Amino acid sequence: ETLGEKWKKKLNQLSRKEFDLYKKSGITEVDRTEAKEGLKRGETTHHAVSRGSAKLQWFVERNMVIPEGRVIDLGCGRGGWSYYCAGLKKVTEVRGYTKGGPGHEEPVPMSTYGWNIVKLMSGKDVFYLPPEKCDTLLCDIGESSPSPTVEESRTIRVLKMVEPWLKNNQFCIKVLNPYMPTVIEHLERLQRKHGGMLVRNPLSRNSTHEMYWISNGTGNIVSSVNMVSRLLLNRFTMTHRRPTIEKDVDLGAGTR
Ligand SMILES: C[S@@+](CC[C@H](N)C(=O)[O-])C[C@H]1O[C@@H](n2cnc3c(N)ncnc32)[C@H](O)[C@@H]1O
Ligand SMILES: O=C(O)c1ccc2c(c1)CCO2
Ligand code: NA
Repeated sequence: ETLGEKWKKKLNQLSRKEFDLYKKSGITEVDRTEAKEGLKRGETTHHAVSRGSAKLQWFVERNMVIPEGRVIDLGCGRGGWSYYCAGLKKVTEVRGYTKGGPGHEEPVPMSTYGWNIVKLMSGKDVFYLPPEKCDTLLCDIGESSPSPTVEESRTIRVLKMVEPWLKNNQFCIKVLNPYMPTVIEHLERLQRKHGGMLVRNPLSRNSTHEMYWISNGTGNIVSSVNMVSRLLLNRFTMTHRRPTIEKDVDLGAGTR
């Protein structure tokens, strides 16, 4: 049994009270107060529509993925990754696809900087989408489940779906459950072919073992995964730590 499986078993034993205290213990998070107030009022400038804009910004500002040209955003949801990319100097077009409907977030129309180069299409299940040419491939799909075998299936399906979209382009892909041995086998094969590295984002919650496969980096995937399992396991043992609060992103206004 992997360390990740030990973490998942312990996570599943927590009461709701224990789970709520654990899920943000020692994590980093942006203060969404201003954005949530503005969005409730229907404000369309400055605000990021979700925590995802800051989450992708964390990788971009570290050069782990450098969006450029035509960006595809799979599983765009409200559009946080797409609206953030729309303001980036090298980006020329953003196309987001998301399922929408019951149980799924719908794109939020916004007027943040570069809105005019964004097209968010809902009602689209990416598992039936044929691949398109793009310079940047983003994917943030992977629904958590108390079952790690359900998560394993979900993760392998995303990895198989994204591959034909990868053609010597920039990429950032969520890996929901990176610790199951079958997933590690696929990730090692994918890294041999397309390069990149698996990275844990400090803005992820402790309630998920997600890591992101980014294009600009190198390293040992197994080492990186076990490092996260040990980190998350130890966070159960530690006294509660309020999250490290950071300022949310201002996505401005205007067209380009
Ligand atoms: C983690 S959220 C993405 C958040 C987004 N990156 C942001 O910044 O707002 C993942 C999204 O994937 C969508 N999704 C899940 N399965 C999907 C599928 N089969 N096809 C398309 N979208 C899907 C979900 O509805 C959800 O909105
Ligand atoms: O959970 C952590 O992020 C963490 C990092 C370093 C460290 C600890 C926790 C306890 C002693 O050293
Ligand atoms: Na929803």
